[PDB]
Amino acid sequence: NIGTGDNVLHRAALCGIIELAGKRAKLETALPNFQNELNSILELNMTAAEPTWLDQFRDKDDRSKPRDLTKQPLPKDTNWADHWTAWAKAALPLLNDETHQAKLKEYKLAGLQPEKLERARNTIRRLTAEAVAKAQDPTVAESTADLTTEEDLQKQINQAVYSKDTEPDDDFNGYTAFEGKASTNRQTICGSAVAGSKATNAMDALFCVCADDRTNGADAGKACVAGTAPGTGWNPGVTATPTGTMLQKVRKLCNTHGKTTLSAAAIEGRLTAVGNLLTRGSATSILGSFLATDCSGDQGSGMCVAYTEVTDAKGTPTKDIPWMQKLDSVRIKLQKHERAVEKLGKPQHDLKTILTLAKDPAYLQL
Amino acid sequence: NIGTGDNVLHRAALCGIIELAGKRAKLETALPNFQNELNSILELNMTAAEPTWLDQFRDKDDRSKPRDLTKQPLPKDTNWADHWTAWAKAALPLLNDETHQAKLKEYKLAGLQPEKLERARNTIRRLTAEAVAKAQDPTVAESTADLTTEEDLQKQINQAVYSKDTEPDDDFNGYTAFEGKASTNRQTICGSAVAGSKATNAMDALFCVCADDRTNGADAGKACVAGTAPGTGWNPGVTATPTGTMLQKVRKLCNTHGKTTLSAAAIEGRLTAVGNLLTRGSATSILGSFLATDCSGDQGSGMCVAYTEVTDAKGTPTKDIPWMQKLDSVRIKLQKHERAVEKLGKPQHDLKTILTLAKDPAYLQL
Amino acid sequence: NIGTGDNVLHRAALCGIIELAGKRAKLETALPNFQNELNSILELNMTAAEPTWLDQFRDKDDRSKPRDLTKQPLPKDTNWADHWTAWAKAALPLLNDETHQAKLKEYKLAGLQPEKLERARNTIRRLTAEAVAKAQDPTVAESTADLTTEEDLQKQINQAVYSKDTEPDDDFNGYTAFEGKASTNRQTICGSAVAGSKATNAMDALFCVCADDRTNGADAGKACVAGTAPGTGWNPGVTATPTGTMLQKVRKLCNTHGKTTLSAAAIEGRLTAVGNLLTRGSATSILGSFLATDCSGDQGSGMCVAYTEVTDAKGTPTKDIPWMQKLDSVRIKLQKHERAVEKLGKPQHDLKTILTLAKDPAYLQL
Ligand SMILES: *[C@@H]1O[C@H](CO)[C@@H](O[C@@H]2O[C@H](CO)[C@@H](O[C@@H]3O[C@H](CO[C@H]4O[C@H](CO)[C@@H](O)[C@H](O)[C@@H]4O)[C@@H](O)[C@H](O[C@H]4O[C@H](CO)[C@@H](O)[C@H](O)[C@@H]4O[C@H]4O[C@H](CO)[C@@H](O)[C@H](O)[C@@H]4O)[C@@H]3O)[C@H](O)[C@H]2NC(C)=O)[C@H](O)[C@H]1NC(C)=O
Ligand SMILES: *[C@@H]1O[C@H](CO)[C@@H](O[C@@H]2O[C@H](CO)[C@@H](O[C@@H]3O[C@H](CO[C@H]4O[C@H](CO)[C@@H](O)[C@H](O)[C@@H]4O)[C@@H](O)[C@H](O[C@H]4O[C@H](CO)[C@@H](O)[C@H](O)[C@@H]4O[C@H]4O[C@H](CO)[C@@H](O)[C@H](O)[C@@H]4O)[C@@H]3O)[C@H](O)[C@H]2NC(C)=O)[C@H](O)[C@H]1NC(C)=O
Ligand SMILES: *[C@@H]1O[C@H](CO)[C@@H](O[C@@H]2O[C@H](CO)[C@@H](O[C@@H]3O[C@H](CO[C@H]4O[C@H](CO)[C@@H](O)[C@H](O)[C@@H]4O)[C@@H](O)[C@H](O[C@H]4O[C@H](CO)[C@@H](O)[C@H](O)[C@@H]4O[C@H]4O[C@H](CO)[C@@H](O)[C@H](O)[C@@H]4O)[C@@H]3O)[C@H](O)[C@H]2NC(C)=O)[C@H](O)[C@H]1NC(C)=O
Ligand SMILES: *[C@H]1O[C@H](CO)[C@@H](O)[C@H](O)[C@H]1O
Ligand SMILES: *[C@H]1O[C@H](CO)[C@@H](O)[C@H](O)[C@H]1O
Ligand SMILES: *[C@H]1O[C@H](CO)[C@@H](O)[C@H](O)[C@H]1O
Repeated sequence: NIGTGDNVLHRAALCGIIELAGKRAKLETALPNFQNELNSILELNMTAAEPTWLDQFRDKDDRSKPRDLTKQPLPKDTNWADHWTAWAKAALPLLNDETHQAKLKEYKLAGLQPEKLERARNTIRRLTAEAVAKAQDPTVAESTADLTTEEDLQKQINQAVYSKDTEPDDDFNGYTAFEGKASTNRQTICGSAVAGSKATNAMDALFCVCADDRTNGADAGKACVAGTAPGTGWNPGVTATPTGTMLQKVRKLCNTHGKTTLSAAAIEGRLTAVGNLLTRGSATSILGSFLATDCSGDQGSGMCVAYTEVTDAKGTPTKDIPWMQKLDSVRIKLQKHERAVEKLGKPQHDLKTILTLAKDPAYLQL
Repeated sequence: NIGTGDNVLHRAALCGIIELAGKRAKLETALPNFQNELNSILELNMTAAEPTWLDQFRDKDDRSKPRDLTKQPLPKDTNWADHWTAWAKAALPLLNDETHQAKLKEYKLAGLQPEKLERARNTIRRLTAEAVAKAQDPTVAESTADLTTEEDLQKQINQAVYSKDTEPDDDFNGYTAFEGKASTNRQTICGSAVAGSKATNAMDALFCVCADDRTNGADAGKACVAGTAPGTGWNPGVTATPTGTMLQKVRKLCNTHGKTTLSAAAIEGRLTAVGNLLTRGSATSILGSFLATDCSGDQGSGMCVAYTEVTDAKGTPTKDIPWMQKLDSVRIKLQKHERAVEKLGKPQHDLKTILTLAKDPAYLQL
Repeated sequence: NIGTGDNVLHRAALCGIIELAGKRAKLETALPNFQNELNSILELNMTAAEPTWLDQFRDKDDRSKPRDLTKQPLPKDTNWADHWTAWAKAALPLLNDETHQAKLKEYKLAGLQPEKLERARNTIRRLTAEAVAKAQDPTVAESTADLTTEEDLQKQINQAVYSKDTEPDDDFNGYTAFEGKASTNRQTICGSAVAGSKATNAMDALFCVCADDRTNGADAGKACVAGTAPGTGWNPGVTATPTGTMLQKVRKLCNTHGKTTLSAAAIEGRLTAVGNLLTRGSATSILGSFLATDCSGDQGSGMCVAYTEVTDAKGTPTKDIPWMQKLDSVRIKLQKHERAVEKLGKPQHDLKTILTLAKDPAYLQL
C-alpha cells in the first residue's frame, strides 16, 4: 500500500520545476555591452578630425549648436545620410570648444602640433574603421538577437508551472486549479491506467501527486511528507476543485525561498528528472506511486498523475506534454543566449584593445 | 518484499542511458566553418593582383585555361610549390576576363584606376596575410582535430547500450542478449552478493533490473511498471536467453521516441545517476532492489543486476565497468568538441571583419 | 517500517557529495598561458631594435652584462622606469652577440641588410604594441583574477564534507564526528520533527542517514545497503560519538576510488539532488526515510538527519545550510573560472597570430 514518503522521489523532481517559477530564475550571465567603448572610439575619431570636418556638424548661425538637416540638407552627392546619426552623436559634445579641448586631453591628443596630429589622425581613422567592422559585424547583431531577457524567460517558466505570466500569491488569487475542469472524484481529476489527468501545468500535477484528501490522511496522503500530512481538506468527491489554501499546502513542500542560476544544462537536468520518472504503459504514463487501477489517492490505488500524451509506444515529454515543451523552450532559448554571450566577448575585448592603442601617442605616430 | 514500482528509480536512471541510443543523440552545436570567408579573401587578393601575377596561373597557349605544372614547371628558385594549390584555386574563375571584371565589381574594386588599385592592393595583401595567419593557426587545426562527428558519437553510444554499432530493431534482429552466455537461471544471469552478471551492456542490465518472468508476474515482476507487468514470458530456468520480443517489452519502458542534445554535462549527469545507485558491498555492487542472496527475480531476493568490477573497496564505474567507460569516453570527446567550437568562432568573426574591410574602398585607400 | 534499501535514493545523493572530496575533484580545464608567446614577441622586438637601443641595456664597463640601475640610473626625463623590467628581460640573452645572431636567425631576421631591417622594424614595433595591448588588457588580468586553483577548490570541498582542509584517512585520524557534540541517543544526534541534528558537514549527515546501530541491524540499519548491514557497532545510547572505524563503514558505501571533472554544472546538479530531497515540515526538514517522531534509527521512526535551517516556511540550502553553502561557493567560483578560461583563449590565439606574422619576412616588408 502507498504510505509515508513513497512519493519523495517524484516530489523532488516536481519541486525542481516549481522552484524555478516566480522571479527566482536568474540570468546571472550579465552581458558584453561594448557600446561605451565603440562610442568613445567614434568620439576620439571626431576629436582628432580636421576642423572643417567637425564644422559640417555645426549650425551655420550658432556654431555651438548641431546642424539641422532641414535647414542645411546633407548633399545628395555624398553618403553622409548613411552615417550622420553616429557622426552627429560623436560631434555633439565637441561643438563646445572647451569640451573639445577637454576631450583632446582625455584621449592624449592635446600635446600634438598640427603635422603630428595629421599623422596620428591616419592611424585613428584606420583603428576606428576596424572597430566599426568588428562591432557592426552582422554576426554581432546575430548574437545580440539571440540575447534573451530574464523577464521573458521568467514569464515562460510561470506559464509551464501555473499557466500564468506570474506566480500566484500564497492564497492563489486569480488562479483556478485544473483550469476549472476538475469534476467527479480524484481519479477523474488525476487520471488512471486508461485516462489522462485534467492538469495542464506542473503545479496541478504536483497537487495530484502530493495532496492528501479527506479519505487518505492516515496513509497515502503522507506520500510526499514525513510525519504530518499536508492537511489540505480536499474533498474531490463532493467539491472537485481544490481551493487556493489547499494548493499552497502542497506548494510549500517546494523551495520558493531562494534563487536558481538559469542555464540550459540546469533546465535540461530538471526536465529529464521528471520525464524519465513517467512510467510508460499501454494507454497512459504515470508520474507517482501507482499500485492499481487509477490515481484515486486510495492507498491500494495510486498517488499520481497520468498522461495520455506519452505511452510505451509514442511520445516524448519535451514535445508532446505541453507544460514540459514550454520549459524545453526555455532551455533552447538559454542555449542560444549562452552562445551569444560567449561570441560577444570577442568584440568587447577587441574594442578595449583599440581604445588602448588609440590613446597611446607613441603607437599613433608609429 | 519487492513489488510494484520498487525499481522506478533504477529504471529512470537506465532509461536515461537507453534514450541516448539509436540516432537520437544529436550534435546541435553546428560548426564555425570559415572556409567560405577565407576563400573569398584569397580570391579578392588574386582579383586585385597585378595582371602579370594572375598571368602566372594561365596556360601559355590558351590564356583562359589553368597552367599545367608538367608543361610549365614552377621555378625551383621560388617557394611557389608551397602555395600553388590555394593560389590556383583563387585564380581559376578569374582566368575568364568577364568573370574577373564581375569579381572586381563584387569586391568593390571596379571603380579603381591603376594608381588607386595599386594603393588598395597594398592593404589587401596585408589583410590577406593576416587572414591566413589567423585561420591557418596551428591552434585552429588543433581545434578542428577535436571536432567530433554525430555518427562517431552515435556509434559509441550504441556500443555502450547494445555492444553494436547500431540500435537493434523492434524484433532485436541480429542481437543476442548477454552475448550468448546466459545460462542456468535468473540469478546466474543477473548476479548476486558474490557473483557478477552476464550482462555486458546497458540494455541487458536494464533487462535484469526490469524484466518479469514466469514466476514473478504477480509481485516482483512489476518492479519497473505501474498496473500491468511487461509480460516477457521469460523462463530462464528452462531457456536462459530471452528472445527479442522479450527484450523489446522492457525497452519500451524507455523513451525511444525523441531526441537528446549531446553535451558533456548531459552525459555526465546520466552516468552519475547510474553509478551512485550502485549499492557497494564486499564482493559485488548491486543496481536495483535487493533484499537477500541474489538477483533471482524472487520478491524475497532481488530485481537487480550485480557487478564485481566495483565494490566497497575498489572501482569507479567510468573506468572499471566497460559499458560505462564507453559512455564516459563520449563525454570526454564532447568536452573537447565544445571547447573547439568556442575557439573556432574567433577566426570566424575575424575573417568576416577582414572581408568587410577588404570590400570597403575608403578603408583600402586609408 | 524502514527496511533494506529504503535510503538508496538519499545515499546516492549524499555519496555524490562525498565522492568530490579528498583530491578527487579535478580542474581539467588547464589554462590559456600566453606568456611564452608575449615574451617571444618582446624578445623579437628587442632583437630587431637599433643597436644603440639594445646598448641602453648594457653595463658601461662589460658590454656583455646587464645595466645596473644604481650604477647607471634611468634618466628622469624618460618613462623608461615604467617599462624597464620587461625590456631588460627581453634584452638579457641578446647582450651575448652570438645569442643575438642566433635569435636573429630564429626570428627570420638574419637575411636582412640594414635598410630592409629598418622597414621590418617598423612593422615589428607596431605588432609588438598590439600584442601588449591585447595581453595587458585590464580584462585579461580580470579573467586571470577569476582563475581558481584545484588546491583551493579541493580545500573548500573537504570543508563542506568533513569540516577539515583534507579528507580524513581510513581510520578518521584527527577527526571527531559531530564536532564532539554528540550526546544522549541517536535521535538527539540526528534530529527529529522538532529539533535539528548535531551534524555540521556532509559526512556526519550521511552517517545519520546510513549507519546501522546496536538495535537495528536486522531491519532499519540496512536502509542504505543490500544484503549485509554496515556493521558499525554504534551504540549511541551509551557512547554517543561514533569511532573512526564506524564512520569508515559508512563512507565506504561511496565512490572514493575515482575522480570527478570539476564544473559548475556538476556541482549544481549534486547540490540540487540533496536539497530537493529535504522533506520540508513545520519545524524541520528531513533527509532520509521518516515514518514517525524522530530520526532515532528505529524501523518505526526514521533513518534520517533533520535541519531547522529550512522548513516549509523558509530557507534555501545553498544559503542557510552551512555545508551546502560552502559547496555552492565552489560552484560560483567554478563558473567564473570557466568564463575566464574562455575569455583568455582570445589573447592566446591573437598572440600566436602576431608571432606568425612577425616571423614572416614578406609580411614585414609589406
Ligand atoms: C572618422 O573620421 C573621419 C574624418 O577624419 C571620417 O571620414 C569621413 O568619411 C566619410 C565617409 O567615408 C567621407 O565621406 C565622403 O565625403 C566626400 C566629400 O564630400 C564633400 O566634398 C565633395 C567634393 O567637393 C562634395 O561633392 C560633397 O557635396 C561634399 O561637400 C564625398 O565626396 C564622398 O561621397 C562619394 O563617395 C561615397 C563613398 O564613400 C559615395 O557613396 C558617394 O556617392 C560619393 O561618390 C561619388 O563621387 C565619387 C568621386 O570619387 C565617385 O567615384 C562615385 O562614383 C560617386 O560619383 C563621401 O561621402 C568624408 O569625406 C570623411 N571625412 C573627411 C574629412 O575625410 C570617418 O567617417 C570617421 N569614421 C567613422 C567610422 O565614423
Ligand atoms: C596575395 O597576392 C599577392 C600578389 O599581389 C601574392 O604575392 C606573391 O607572394 C609570393 C609568396 O610570398 C611571392 O613569391 C616570391 O616570388 C619571387 C619572384 O619569383 C619570380 O621572379 C624571380 C626573380 O626574377 C625569379 O627568380 C623566379 O623564378 C620567379 O620568376 C621569388 O623570388 C620569391 O622566392 C624567394 O623568396 C622565397 C621566400 O618568400 C624563398 O623561399 C625562395 O627560395 C626565394 O628566395 C631566394 O631569393 C631571395 C632573393 O631576395 C634570397 O634572399 C633567398 O635567400 C633565396 O636565394 C618568392 O617565391 C610573389 O612574388 C608574390 N607576388 C607578387 C606579384 O608580388 C600573395 O601570395 C597573395 N597572398 C596569399 C596569402 O595568397
Ligand atoms: C619595441 O622596441 C622599440 C625599439 O625599437 C621600443 O621603443 C622604445 O619605446 C620607448 C617607450 O615608448 C621610447 O621611450 C622614449 O625615449 C625617449 C628618448 O629618451 C632618450 O633621449 C632623450 C632625448 O635625447 C633624452 O632626453 C633621454 O634622457 C633619453 O636619453 C624619451 O624622450 C621619451 O620620453 C618622453 O616621452 C615619454 C612618453 O613616451 C614621457 O613619459 C617622457 O616624460 C618624455 O616626455 C617628455 O619629452 C617629450 C618630448 O617630445 C614631451 O612631449 C613631454 O611633454 C615630456 O616633456 C620616451 O621615454 C624609446 O625611445 C623607444 N626606443 C627607440 C629606440 O625608439 C619599444 O618600447 C618596444 N616595444 C615594447 C612593447 O616593449
Ligand atoms: C484504486 O485501486 C484500489 C485497489 O483496487 C481500489 O480499491 C480503488 O477503488 C481504486 O481507486
Ligand atoms: C533470493 O532470496 C530469497 C529469500 O531468501 C530466496 O527464497 C530465493 O531462493 C533467492 O533467490
Ligand atoms: C520513533 O518512532 C517510533 C514509532 O512511534 C517509536 O517507537 C520510537 O521510540 C521513535 O524513536
